Amino acid sequence: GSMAKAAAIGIDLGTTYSCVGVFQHGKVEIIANDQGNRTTPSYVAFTDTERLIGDAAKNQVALNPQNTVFDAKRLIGRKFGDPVVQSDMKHWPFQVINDGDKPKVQVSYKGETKAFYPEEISSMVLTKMKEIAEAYLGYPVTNAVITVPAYFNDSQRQATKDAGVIAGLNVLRIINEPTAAAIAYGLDRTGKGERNVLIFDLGGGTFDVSILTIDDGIFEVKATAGDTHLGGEDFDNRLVNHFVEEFKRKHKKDISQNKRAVRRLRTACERAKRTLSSSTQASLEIDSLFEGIDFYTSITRARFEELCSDLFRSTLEPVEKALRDAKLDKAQIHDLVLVGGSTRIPKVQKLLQDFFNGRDLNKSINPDEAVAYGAAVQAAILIKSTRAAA
Ligand SMILES: Nc1ncnc2c1nc(Br)n2[C@@H]1O[C@H](CO)[C@@H](O)[C@H]1O
Ligand SMILES: [Mg+2]
Repeated sequence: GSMAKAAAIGIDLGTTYSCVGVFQHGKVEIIANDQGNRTTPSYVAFTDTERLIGDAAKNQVALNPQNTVFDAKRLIGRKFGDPVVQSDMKHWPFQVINDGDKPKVQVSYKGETKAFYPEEISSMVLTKMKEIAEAYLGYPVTNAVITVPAYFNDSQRQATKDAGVIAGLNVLRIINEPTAAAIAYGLDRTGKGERNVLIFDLGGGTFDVSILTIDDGIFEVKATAGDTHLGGEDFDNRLVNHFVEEFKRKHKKDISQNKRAVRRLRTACERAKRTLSSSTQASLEIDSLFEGIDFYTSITRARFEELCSDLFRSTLEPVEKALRDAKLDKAQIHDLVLVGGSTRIPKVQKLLQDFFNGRDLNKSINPDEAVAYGAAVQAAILIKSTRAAA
């Protein structure tokens, strides 16, 4: 009579990392890619012979900086003249060109100079997330919910849908990232009455705070605040500067001019930073870092906390601003939700908990997975086609 329907997927199309989930058997499965990773870098690389997407693109970035594209989400739906675009271009090793006041990324690919619109690069990331899902389900996937930041305008939302259409996905809906994180915790299933929810989203490069009101499952965005110059990469930079100084003291050598040594140092720092979220100390062990000198050292969580102390405290300024904009007091917030890998930092959790007078933080769903989790819950709801009984 009626063939079984394929599952719909939920995609968190992130600035630095993307995540895909599917709701089946009353639960969400976050789908790992073929290298066993539950999140996939939003990177696309171009060579004379291949186009690489995800981990394969990010793993070859050091020697191919001009032809490895990342951060397309910062360009999507924006004009070339937009002041945000002009400032961001100074930090990118790839070329951004002007095509009718619309930015395009220009690379060497298969023997030619090729330019792509940001939605075309995002469609390549979406094609990889669709293939990750089809490898797990064992059949072709058509339907998806894709998330966007709450501050995205109409042009940014339409370009995200366009990226989905290019990838061969039927876009069921574009939903806000803070709404998806709230849905992940079932905060829209608590029945009658108003609930105020604060979403605290600390990413690789930016920080976003959102205040939502939920009434009978209806979401209203009350306030958004944040810091475009605060993320995980700033904490990595503080460790980098600390270890460059430490090498100077110990071996009387300045390593800061050998890109390879700095890159090996930063890669090691990011991993030490992750270890410090679970351990009270972490070792750093690099062989022949500079002039054949082995760099074997350690860092305590207390020293790391001191190195980033001002940056961690500054996350509370957009929280107070969002609360003023929403015209609410901190005691009036019913639920606190953590989003982003950087929220695993114990000190970040402690500062926010202390600000909300000891309140529990919702962090049981991996913070780097909560947005895709909620998007997958919504995708399964949107494809239901139940006919009422008499
Ligand atoms: N356990 C963790 N503790 C501290 N930081 C983390 C952790 N896991 C992730 Br993921 N991150 C950071 O989150 C950002 C995501 O773009 C990057 O800066 C990652 O370094
Ligand atoms: Mg995100």
